[PDB]
Amino acid sequence: QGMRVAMMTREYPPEVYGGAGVHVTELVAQLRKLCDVDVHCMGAPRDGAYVAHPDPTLRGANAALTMLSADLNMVNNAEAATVVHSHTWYTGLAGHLASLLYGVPHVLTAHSLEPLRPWKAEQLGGGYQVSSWVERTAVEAADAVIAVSSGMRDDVLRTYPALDPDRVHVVRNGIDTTVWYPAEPGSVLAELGVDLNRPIVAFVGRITRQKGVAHLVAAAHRFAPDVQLVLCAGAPDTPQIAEEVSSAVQQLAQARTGVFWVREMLPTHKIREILSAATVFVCPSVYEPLGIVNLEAMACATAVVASDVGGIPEVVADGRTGLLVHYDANDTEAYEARLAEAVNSLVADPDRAREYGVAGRERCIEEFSWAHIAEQTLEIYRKVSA
Amino acid sequence: QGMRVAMMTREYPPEVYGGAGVHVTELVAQLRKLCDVDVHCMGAPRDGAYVAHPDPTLRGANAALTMLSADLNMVNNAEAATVVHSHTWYTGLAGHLASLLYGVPHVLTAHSLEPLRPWKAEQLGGGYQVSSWVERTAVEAADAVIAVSSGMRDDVLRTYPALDPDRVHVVRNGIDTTVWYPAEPGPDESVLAELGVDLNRPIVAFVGRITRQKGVAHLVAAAHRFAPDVQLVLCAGAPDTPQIAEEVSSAVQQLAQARTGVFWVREMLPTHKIREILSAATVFVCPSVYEPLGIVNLEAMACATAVVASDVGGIPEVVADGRTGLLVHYDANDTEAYEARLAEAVNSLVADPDRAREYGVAGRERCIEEFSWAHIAEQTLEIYRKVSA
Ligand code: NA
Ligand code: NA
Repeated sequence: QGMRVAMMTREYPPEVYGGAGVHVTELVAQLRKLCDVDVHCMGAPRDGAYVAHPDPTLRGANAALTMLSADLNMVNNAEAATVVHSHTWYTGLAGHLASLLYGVPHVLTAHSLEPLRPWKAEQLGGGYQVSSWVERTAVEAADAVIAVSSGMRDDVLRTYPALDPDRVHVVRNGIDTTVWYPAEPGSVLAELGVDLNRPIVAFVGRITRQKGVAHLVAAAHRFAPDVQLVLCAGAPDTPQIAEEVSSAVQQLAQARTGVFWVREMLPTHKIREILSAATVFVCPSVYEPLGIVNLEAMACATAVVASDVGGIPEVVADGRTGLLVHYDANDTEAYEARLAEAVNSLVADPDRAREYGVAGRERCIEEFSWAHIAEQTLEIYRKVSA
Repeated sequence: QGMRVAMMTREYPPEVYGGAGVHVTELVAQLRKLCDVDVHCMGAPRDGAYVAHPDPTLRGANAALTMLSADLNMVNNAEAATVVHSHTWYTGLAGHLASLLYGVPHVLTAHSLEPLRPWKAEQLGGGYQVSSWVERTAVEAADAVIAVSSGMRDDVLRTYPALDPDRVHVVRNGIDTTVWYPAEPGPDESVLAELGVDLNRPIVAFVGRITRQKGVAHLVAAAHRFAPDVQLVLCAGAPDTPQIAEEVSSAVQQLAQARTGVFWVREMLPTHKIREILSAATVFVCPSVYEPLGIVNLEAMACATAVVASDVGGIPEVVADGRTGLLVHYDANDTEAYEARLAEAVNSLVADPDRAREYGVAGRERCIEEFSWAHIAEQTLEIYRKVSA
């Protein structure tokens, strides 16, 4: 006799480290203003969440098995729910079993897809066979799947073609415009030696194949000579790509002045400082179903140059908030030239860069509010509960 | 490396209460003469087995949830296996998850199917939604499914069309020929003495519960047409309804008034006494209207006794018509023909005691040649070899 959401996550404060943990935290804060939400999470005991622990009998067993034991405690804890909403494969089996045991609908947000993970050795172990089976099982049986972009929805339906496309919904990611906002320098830019009197082109992200950092470093050879490139590019996912980016950065620094590389992962206030100071933020991703960093740059009122892959064109409004650059994997020479041409056009026309940045924060406030996302998410809970 | 079978069960000695538990107990004993087997079971701690328990912290949750909790401990315990063999939905997810986690084949024996459970109010609960999902998951992904009869093979293929039929194998239940064997009355407490049965007149034996399914009322009806000196020994108790208690009680009293040799044993009997009665009988009658397996027929055959049985369910895979026994056709729309033909088959074996005796000997031969657990274990090991290739 009243809707009660069991929100199932692995990460929740004070143990949020990834995009999926940030998403659940912000979604729950807004959803609680509309309906009753119980947070089901894993890790350390805390007030205000139902913490699902693994079976202590399984101490030292394979991580996949200890994770399933925590899932069964999570199902046990969720007995009051009228709808269960799971996040990440770590809780997929919890939402699947709670749905079966209690007769309640299962809503699943697809943050990532096990079959699309870039191949690493760990994909040869039993753990990946278990995580792949959980995600297939959870996704194919879910009452609703939420994708944050039409791009991610396409990837979900391609990866799991038994899915009813009518059960897969686009509900965008939000951005908190009280955390991400145009901030004058307090200074990370001083500790780098960046000259605030010269244009700044910024990148923020991990060094992975998918994030296309090598394409931006190649493009930067063609920037006007007083332009500074500030690369916030850390935590490379392979030693090979660390060497490729390191080598490309050294070749760039040989050809031009104003190259800066922040190798360490930065907190929010330092990222906000750099995104705010930038005239252009570049997202050169070759695969970007999500593209959250584009919302962060837009909320900091900075013009964006980005590829047209995945979800990016649903966030970056070409000729209004930024400029899209066509990516074709068979013509990376053209991609690199066209990234540079887009950056160069905004650096040459600072009034246009400023207007695009201003429009970017307006789009965040207008179209990518968590309050609006919470309302659309509640509409999915209504459809599956009817 | 060498083959190491993780045999996954809920029931194992000393906590065996049903057919699936008996099956694993006997199969493991004979498989251990051929290959290394680890017993993975649930319930009370014991020597000689990996006993899987739930998470202590899940004490008091839905029974389906604590069963999945025990399954994860069973998967953890089974890490040395080269093949995992599951029995009942209770261990289906243990075999499925061990196959995924360790990269080993999963053999599943189908003793029953969740979607074919005759409706009870408990099929409205979430527990049944969980048991149904486990079984469909485990069966559709198994490297091999062992069906305990032809009918169970047909039900598996009908209920689970996504499983490749080439992966479904019939391997039947066996019989211990050292506990069921032809046995003389013996000088100490002969049960046939106590009851006042005549060793020198023909004995027709029935052993089962008083249920619609076991058809004792059809045998009582047929018994009116037995030749006059024929003794009916009914080992029939535990009526499952007052209605059939009243009906069968009334029918046996009516039979007792009409003819002499009617002996109605209601108390449950131990093996040594069941053996004595089956051994002494000229004919054992299994008049079941529903009988998936028909194992009681193997007890009579191992005691070297002719069988008269209905042709329902699995009975014709155990009783060889015209060789170890006689099958009687059952049509629910014509129970009067069934009762007359039951009598005609019994009367034919009573009228031809050499034939009754030849069928009994063929019955014991069939037990030793085809239904010994040594043969069942050899056929099972062959499925392990096929899936391990
Ligand atoms: Na800016
Ligand atoms: Na006999």
